[PDB]
Amino acid sequence: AHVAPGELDEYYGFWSGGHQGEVRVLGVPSMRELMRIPVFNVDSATGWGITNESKEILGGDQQYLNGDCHHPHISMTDGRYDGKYLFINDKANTRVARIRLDIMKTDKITHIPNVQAIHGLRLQKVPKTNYVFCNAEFVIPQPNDGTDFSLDNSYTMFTAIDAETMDVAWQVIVDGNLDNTDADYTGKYATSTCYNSERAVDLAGTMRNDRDWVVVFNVERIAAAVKAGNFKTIGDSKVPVVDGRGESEFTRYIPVPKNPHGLNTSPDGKYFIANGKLSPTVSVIAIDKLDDLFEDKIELRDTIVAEPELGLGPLHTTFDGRGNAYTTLFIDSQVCKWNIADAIKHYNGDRVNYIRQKLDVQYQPGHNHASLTESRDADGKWLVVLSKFSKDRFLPVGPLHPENDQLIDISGEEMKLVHDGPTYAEPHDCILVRRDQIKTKKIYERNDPYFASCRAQAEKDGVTLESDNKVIRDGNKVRVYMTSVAPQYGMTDFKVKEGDEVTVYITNLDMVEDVTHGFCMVNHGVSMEISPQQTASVTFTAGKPGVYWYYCNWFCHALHMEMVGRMLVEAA
Amino acid sequence: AHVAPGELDEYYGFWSGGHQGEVRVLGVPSMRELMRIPVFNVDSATGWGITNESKEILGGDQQYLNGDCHHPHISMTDGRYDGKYLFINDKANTRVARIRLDIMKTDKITHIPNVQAIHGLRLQKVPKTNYVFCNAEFVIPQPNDGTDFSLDNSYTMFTAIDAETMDVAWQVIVDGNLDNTDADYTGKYATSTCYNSERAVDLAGTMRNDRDWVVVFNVERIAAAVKAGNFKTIGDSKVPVVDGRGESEFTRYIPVPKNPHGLNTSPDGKYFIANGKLSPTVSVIAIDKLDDLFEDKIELRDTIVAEPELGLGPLHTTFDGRGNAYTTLFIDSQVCKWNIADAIKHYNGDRVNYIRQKLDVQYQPGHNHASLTESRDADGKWLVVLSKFSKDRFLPVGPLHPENDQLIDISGEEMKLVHDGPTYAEPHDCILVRRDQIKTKKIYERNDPYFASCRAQAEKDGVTLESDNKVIRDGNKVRVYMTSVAPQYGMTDFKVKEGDEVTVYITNLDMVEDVTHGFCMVNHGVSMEISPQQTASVTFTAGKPGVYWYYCNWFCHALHMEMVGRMLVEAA
Ligand code: CUZ
Ligand code: CUZ
Ligand code: CUA
Ligand code: CUA
Ligand SMILES: [Ca+2]
Ligand SMILES: [Ca+2]
Ligand SMILES: [Ca+2]
Ligand SMILES: [Ca+2]
Ligand SMILES: [Cl-]
Ligand SMILES: [Cl-]
Repeated sequence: AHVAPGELDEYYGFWSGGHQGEVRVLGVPSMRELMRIPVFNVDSATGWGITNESKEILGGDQQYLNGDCHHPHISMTDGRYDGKYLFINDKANTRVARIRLDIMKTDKITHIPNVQAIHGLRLQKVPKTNYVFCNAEFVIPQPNDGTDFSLDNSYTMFTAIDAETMDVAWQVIVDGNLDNTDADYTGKYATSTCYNSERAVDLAGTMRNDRDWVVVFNVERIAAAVKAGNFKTIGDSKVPVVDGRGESEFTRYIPVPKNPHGLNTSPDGKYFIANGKLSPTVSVIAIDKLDDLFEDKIELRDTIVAEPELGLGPLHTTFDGRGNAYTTLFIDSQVCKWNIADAIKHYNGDRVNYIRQKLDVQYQPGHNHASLTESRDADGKWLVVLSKFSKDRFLPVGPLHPENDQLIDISGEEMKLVHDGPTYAEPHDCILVRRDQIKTKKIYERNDPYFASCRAQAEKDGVTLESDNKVIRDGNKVRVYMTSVAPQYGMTDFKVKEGDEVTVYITNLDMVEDVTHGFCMVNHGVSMEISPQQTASVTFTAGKPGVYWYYCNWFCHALHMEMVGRMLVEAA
Repeated sequence: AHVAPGELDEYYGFWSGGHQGEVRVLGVPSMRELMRIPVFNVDSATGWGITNESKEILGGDQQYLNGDCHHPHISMTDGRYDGKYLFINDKANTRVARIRLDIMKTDKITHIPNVQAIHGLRLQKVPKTNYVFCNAEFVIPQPNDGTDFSLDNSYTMFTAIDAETMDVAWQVIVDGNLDNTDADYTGKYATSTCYNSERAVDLAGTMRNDRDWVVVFNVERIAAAVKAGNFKTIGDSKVPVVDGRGESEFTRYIPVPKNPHGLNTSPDGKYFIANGKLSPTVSVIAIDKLDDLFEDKIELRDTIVAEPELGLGPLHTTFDGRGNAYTTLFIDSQVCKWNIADAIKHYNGDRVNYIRQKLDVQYQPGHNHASLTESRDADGKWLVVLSKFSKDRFLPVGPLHPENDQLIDISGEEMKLVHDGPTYAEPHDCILVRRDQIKTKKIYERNDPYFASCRAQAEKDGVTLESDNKVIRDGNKVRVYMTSVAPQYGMTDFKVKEGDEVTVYITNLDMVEDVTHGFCMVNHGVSMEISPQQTASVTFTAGKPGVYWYYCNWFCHALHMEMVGRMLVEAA
């Protein structure tokens, strides 16, 4: 539970950043932040959102200075974390991102078409992560061209993204909306909760029905239908779309108690658990009974194997791999450990007690996460509870309070609070992985994708990134290529004309671990990272004529303050 | 050294964010991050840099998505922290910010004229903080208009800003350049180190002279000159400028060993210590002899009371108020604890040993900080060393490694490492203040300056922010006012035309601490924080026609997911 100087943490903790936009890498159990991976935010340090490389990844036809990421998930191979990728959603601007875990950098960014607010997101587990499943939370007209604002004709869709290409594979139109989602351990099924079957906007209308549902998607059927060419296209997108509304061979709507929120798959792979929220219950769906349900051999609610009452406001559930479940109670402000088997029995008529313990969590719990819970290897050692209010938990810091993610020891019979972790800009879910499930690199290979465009442009200009220090003029454009080692840039002076579009390419020749350099052009709003053997580039417009210094902003040597240069801008 | 769940830290830690741009509030000794104060960066969560209130403070005639802050400092009254303000520099885009500690929010941002790269920054101690002292590191021509790029005619200036106004008071032209700075405990003197007395750009040139210097500013004489109107102006700035180059009544250049970096004032108020960097020494200037020096009664070097050899790469120094100093040795990678009195004796010819202890610090130490070291009340209990490399200290996370700020117990006669705190995007210096020296507010007053502009616009529109939910049309401009409580916005639908400049004002009526709300408009790159009793606005351009949902991104209630609305954009 304690990590001293010189010792290392056992698990990596990938924390969603919420509406702050980044992904935070913490070490567990110390609970310290080890790194920040910019994603939908603009990082002033590494220059993510500023550098050309990052802007090419972000794409889009408009620059977004924000994002809202909630659900980080790691790629899998046969129900086990393989550590290659980490995917996460953007509810603010309808995007999904992919992070390269070998270097901890956003790799791909995709815009989901004809849909709005990507919220729920999870990956396929078996045979491996071929599909990234995403939920669009808000219903809108199809197409959303402004010719019909009515909620009557507003719908949302379920989106499947090809994990290796990050291109959308297909979308499934559904009824109501989509909140959270999860997949099984076969690859055939995926499911999502719904809280707005009423497709209303006002509160009163979204709480109307006593029950909403859990939509089950038959990925096998859906994929077949798309392969056979039986699909349509919406708007200007070419993405294959299938209809999963009403009586469809692609979907099954299992009614669930009021505005269900979380939806979690158990490690054993036989239960999809929907969280009640408005209903003080949880709904346990049997994945084993799904085949018959899609064959109309049984009734919709026959898939329900249990629906135990736990407390007020259940939002998310996680598992210890020992048959117990842990659910957060928002309103009662606590986490509840209960036995699934006992819940199955109690549901059938028994009197067995299924609730084993209730631990008071410090102010309104949201997501819940137990180590390796999303894999066959759920070890039941650690449980993280991410609360939404910190009230008096930490020193006062103004009207804006931090969130409080508490580390709880669940390796034993009883839950024991171990650490109170203050956090910024509301994280939602998080995922822990064993130190050995990730294979990190320390220095870049010169053919790395993260700067393939840089050498492509270099080849055209006839420059050798690893040794040249040239200035190339191309009309109003000016490309400057520099090299960096020790406390010096391969170039300490260059001239351009006011208004010129200047691009600077910095290639870091140092090969010693942790010897990172930076580049910052004064009064030009430019900054970027250049770790060992990397090439990064940033373009800006030269300001009014005069002298503008540039310097390394990454302390790299005793002569760091001196790692400088001057850009001379003359009247055009 | 340990803070258990439920307990509180003893000191607040205000960490600089380096080129990441923000200020970080940590609790000591837990070393946990309690809050992030956006300053020069753009926060996707609170909306700093996106909201109208922040953009108004940011000012400027250009948008900057980046910043580089190194030195956070807290206002004082008679040499003691008074907890009213925190000031920090921006080296990337030449600015200085001010933070209101009552709400932990940036309150003022000033662009410094005719100068570049604000680095060193520190406050006046006695009688109180009236002046904010800033160093500009890179020499530029005066004025910088592109008619003469030569280094021969490039210079920099020492800037004093009025703390309460945040308007530049005056500037002092100097020879060489300016690195770091500190002030005495009387109000008469301020001093800065210089590493480029050669005013060169190439590495070898900046190291040419055996000695550089510490420039001492007679503030008393500089203010007198300004009051009498004996000053000039440069370029478009009306700021008073005095010449401190060569033989001046305003300045005194005390030669100090090779490219000195840090410059710290001892708690007893009698020493200005310059760190030798390229020289394995430290230079102790007696502030007591400064009066005679500005009267030419003594020689420049006569002010030097000690110049002890400590190790390779001394960068910064701090004190325990017990007569001992602690210096970081960048190259030898360690912190050195030496007695100041003994160094004085040794310099006089004695044989006494001044070095008490050398503690290996984990990889290249930068800034150094002892609790309350900048005030008369230096308690000498905690020491924070902020290193630039972490290497094997934490779990691997890619080519980019985190920094390592180590907490050291110094209350005893022996330094003892206690904690290894990983940190993102290079923080430089930090300041620790007692829990009781900070008086924070939990909710806003409806007359808070932070939204004065909002209610001034409200008045003109004849709207009562605390109870109105109206849509005021102003040609192509549309001002939407909404109220907010529990899980609902006071409005759930409004219309505008494609291309309309929409400004959404949100007022949070809840009175319960920690009950914060947010606002985000899907696909419009907008997000903002609205804490208890606060009003905030954000303006954007209505995109193409169609439906666009807006929602609360600050988990505030069990019905948080439902706290939404719809903006309908119709073809113009
Ligand atoms: Cu925070 S939802 Cu978005 Cu995940 Cu419970
Ligand atoms: Cu800017 S320097 Cu030793 Cu302060 Cu980092
Ligand atoms: Cu490169 Cu500092
Ligand atoms: Cu207001 Cu969530
Ligand atoms: Ca409902
Ligand atoms: Ca909160
Ligand atoms: Ca020098
Ligand atoms: Ca570093
Ligand atoms: Cl979930
Ligand atoms: Cl300093």
